[PDB]
Amino acid sequence: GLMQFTLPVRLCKEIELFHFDIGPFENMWPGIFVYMVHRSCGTSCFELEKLCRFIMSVKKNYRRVPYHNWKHAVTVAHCMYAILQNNHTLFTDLERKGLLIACLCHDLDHRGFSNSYLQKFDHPLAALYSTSTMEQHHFSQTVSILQLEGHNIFSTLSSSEYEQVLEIIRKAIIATDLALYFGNRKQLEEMYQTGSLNLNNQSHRDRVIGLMMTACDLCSVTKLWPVTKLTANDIYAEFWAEGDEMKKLGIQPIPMMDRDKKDEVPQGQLGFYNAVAIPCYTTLTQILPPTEPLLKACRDNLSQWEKVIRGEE
Ligand SMILES: CC(=O)Nc1nc2cc(NC(=O)c3c(C(=O)N4CCC4)cnn3C)ccc2s1
Ligand SMILES: [Mg+2]
Ligand SMILES: [Zn+2]
Repeated sequence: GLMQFTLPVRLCKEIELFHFDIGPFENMWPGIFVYMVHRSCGTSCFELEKLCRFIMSVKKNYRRVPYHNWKHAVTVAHCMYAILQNNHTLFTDLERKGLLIACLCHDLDHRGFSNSYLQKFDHPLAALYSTSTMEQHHFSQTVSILQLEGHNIFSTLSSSEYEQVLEIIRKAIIATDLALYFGNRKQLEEMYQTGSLNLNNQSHRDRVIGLMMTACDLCSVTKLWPVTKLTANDIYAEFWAEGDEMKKLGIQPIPMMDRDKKDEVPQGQLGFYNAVAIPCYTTLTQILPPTEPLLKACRDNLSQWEKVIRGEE
């Protein structure tokens, strides 16, 4: 009832900014998340005891991989918190509840390998889920944890509201499959430029939440340069391990995944900013103008990768 989470002053101010970094203190991350839920959603949204038990079971089901870990989950949830806080009136009660949970859960039980690697390995999950393999797995783990004893944070919702929130979470988690992003963003780009984008149209809201999910998921490219650059090392630590596992299956990995091609990382980042990141934050900014700081920070980081190529660092 009367129990608020409060943070130290620097975190209390910086957490509202898009480029906030959650810090190296793992034990403070549950508190930062509950803080965000309380301000994004209400202190009434969830029973504290149930939400705490849920967060700790979610944490326990993230693995100790270099990038797709608990720290990525909380980071992606913080970006969603900053989008929601800058767009107060655009989103429903169920959406505010569902989307922070979706973000915390979106990579549950990730092993550090792409959908492609599971399909080439012939992983059991690639028979159970023929597309968006890992994302259907993450949603499955989310429903699992929701059904543990004392972990139902949506218990106060009706049957039909519960079903709507699990459908928000399902679509939001599926949308983090970057293979689906290209087409989603093209459709949003055409819809916004013919002026047919309508936020009372459920299929349209769905697409706009999908693009938010991509934006939050990629938000390492919207941080201050030293955070962006050190995160990129964790991302490539995973990619290069996948490359090694590809070579164990007798397959030349794509260069993105080949550690022998470490030299090509700056040019690889240019391709990624130009083909994915910049277009993502561009279309997001057209639909939700107060998200422009993510586009600005992404452009600042592309310019830093351009300097790495020109040997100015
Ligand atoms: C020599 C050469 O081609 N290097 C290349 N590097 C890349 C890097 C990316 N992608 C990324 O760098 C990335 C992702 C990303 O794709 N994710 C999938 C799971 C997180 C999320 N954030 N960031 C920065 C894509 C294509 C290429 S080709
Ligand atoms: Mg993922
Ligand atoms: Zn992710």
